[PDB]
Amino acid sequence: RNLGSCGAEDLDSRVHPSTIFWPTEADNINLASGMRETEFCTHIAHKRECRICGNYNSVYRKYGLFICRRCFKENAGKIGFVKLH
Amino acid sequence: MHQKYTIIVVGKDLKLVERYVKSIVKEGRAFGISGPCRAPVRRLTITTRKSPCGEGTNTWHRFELRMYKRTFWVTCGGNDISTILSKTVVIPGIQVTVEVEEP
Amino acid sequence: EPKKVRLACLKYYTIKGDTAEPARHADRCHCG
Amino acid sequence: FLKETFKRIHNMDGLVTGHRQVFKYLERKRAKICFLASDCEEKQYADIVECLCKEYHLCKKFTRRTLGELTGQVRCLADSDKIIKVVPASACVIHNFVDVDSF
Amino acid sequence: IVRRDEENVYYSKYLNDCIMEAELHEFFSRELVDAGYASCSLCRTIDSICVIIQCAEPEVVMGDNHYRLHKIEYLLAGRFMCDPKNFNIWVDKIIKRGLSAEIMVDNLRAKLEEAMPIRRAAYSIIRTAMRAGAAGCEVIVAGKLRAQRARANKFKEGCLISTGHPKRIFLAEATRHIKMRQGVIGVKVRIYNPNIRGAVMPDKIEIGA
Amino acid sequence: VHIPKAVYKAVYAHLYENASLALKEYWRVGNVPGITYVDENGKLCNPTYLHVNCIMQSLESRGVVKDTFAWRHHYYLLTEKGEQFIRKELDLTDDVLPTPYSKPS
Repeated sequence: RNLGSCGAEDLDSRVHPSTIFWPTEADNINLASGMRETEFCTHIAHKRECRICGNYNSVYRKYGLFICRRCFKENAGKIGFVKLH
Repeated sequence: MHQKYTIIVVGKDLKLVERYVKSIVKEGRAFGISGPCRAPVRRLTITTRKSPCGEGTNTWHRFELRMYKRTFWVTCGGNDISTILSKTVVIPGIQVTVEVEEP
Repeated sequence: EPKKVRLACLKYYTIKGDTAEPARHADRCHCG
Repeated sequence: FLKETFKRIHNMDGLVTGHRQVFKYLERKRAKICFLASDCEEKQYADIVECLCKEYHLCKKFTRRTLGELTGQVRCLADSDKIIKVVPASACVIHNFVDVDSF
Repeated sequence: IVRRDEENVYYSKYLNDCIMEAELHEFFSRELVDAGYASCSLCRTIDSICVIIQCAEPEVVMGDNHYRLHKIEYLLAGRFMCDPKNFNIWVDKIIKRGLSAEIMVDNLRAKLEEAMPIRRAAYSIIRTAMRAGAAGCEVIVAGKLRAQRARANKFKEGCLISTGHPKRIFLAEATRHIKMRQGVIGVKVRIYNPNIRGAVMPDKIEIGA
Repeated sequence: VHIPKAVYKAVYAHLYENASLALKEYWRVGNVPGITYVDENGKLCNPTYLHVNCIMQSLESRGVVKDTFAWRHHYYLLTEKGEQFIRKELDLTDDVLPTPYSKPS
């Protein structure tokens, strides 16, 4: 299909070149650098997940943590958060 | 020679941050450094449900993190590039009290 | 689920090593 | 002799088997030499090689099984002992090359 | 008068290293259990990293020719994108192990996985603590000890305080989980020492005549 | 699953040089930023997570290395046996030793 092409009036209407505003959330560099490969994971979307227990529900993005709430009360003492007042 | 330098200090405990200070200022009397500017306290706050699930009365946790900051920038001409190290060594290094320097 | 075709002495393209080819539509070894 | 370096080659490879590989290694490839299977299945099978070689670096020797020995083309258990039948080969070609003791 | 978006750099630069600390703590607790790992502390230097460990006997983790430890240093270089040789690790030793709950609970789990009886092990831990100098120690075991029905029994000796701010210092607690055939067996420990670091508990009055 | 030999050699060499592998628990499509190789591609290219994950799984199942999961990262370490193996593939000899044997300093 490397030689196919369509009417130019059907090619000026392709999408905006400015890539996409749907990149995956990567905390560090260790995640990535950026046949079935044609569609294995083309659905590019956010996947931010607890950096402890790897869960996509109830993640505190505030202050750039990305820590679930249940995976947080345990480690709060280690991190530095203290329960006073 | 003269560079106009700044010292930043950060910490989560009030005791060490008040102990590092005394040592550094006592050490710098000669070079011309002066006291700090105690900055507004940064309050991190998190409210979380006390339970891993929705049950019983709705009870909340209230965690917080205080961060304290003291800034000496009064070295400047009184201290040259090499002489700065003289002041960052005699002090009693503490395991957790990041101190950054920038002219 | 197409299944291969047996390989054989297709190099006999030349009677005696005349070095000819180093077929339907003219396609390159792989792409075109 | 000639039984140790091939192994050193094989860890980085350089030998090849099968008819398609050799010819594609005969033409448009740095064919140094190859120790043939010595006219096994058909001489013309290999007369295609000799004719092209003399028309366009190698020699011959009767030792196909050894060709499968130095070639890591036989199932070798961790104990470093023979298991399966030493797989006869013939494509023989050598590429990276990296003998002199023989010549 | 000032811009709040700059100091946020320093603040976010002190939050990142705290999270770095805890992951290491979990990793150690999961690996250096044979060295009696207690805790970890970190002095982020501008030049490198210096890490001060707390083990009952560092010589084990220290390794012949310091091979194991040096292996470890390189490993943490990969994960934190730090250059190796800048990740120096210093070991430190603990003396009054009875004063620390973590070591004793690790010992207790070790004993229990041998099929050693619970009562004997717990009371050995307790007399250990009182020998090292302790005003109290409490131990617990909950799970499917014998029958399908699950019940918990607790051992102890002397007084233990469980209220106030003093519980945040003189009272050290610890826990673990044990995966056995019948199912998870849960154990937890707490030791009370009022004379640590020469700190005086309140509601305490001394008079001289 | 059709992993080229170049990836094998690159992985093994990084293993030997750092005796380690602090890998990530990832299964999508992506490239490892550390180990890199230059073959056929013509320039130092990174490899893909699937290939390396399969390789390390084989290694561990064979006893060469051992893991120590903690949060979201795999931490592998090689043993004496592994040292006596990696040495064979990379054309090494007994005398050569891994870098951490010496001083990091």
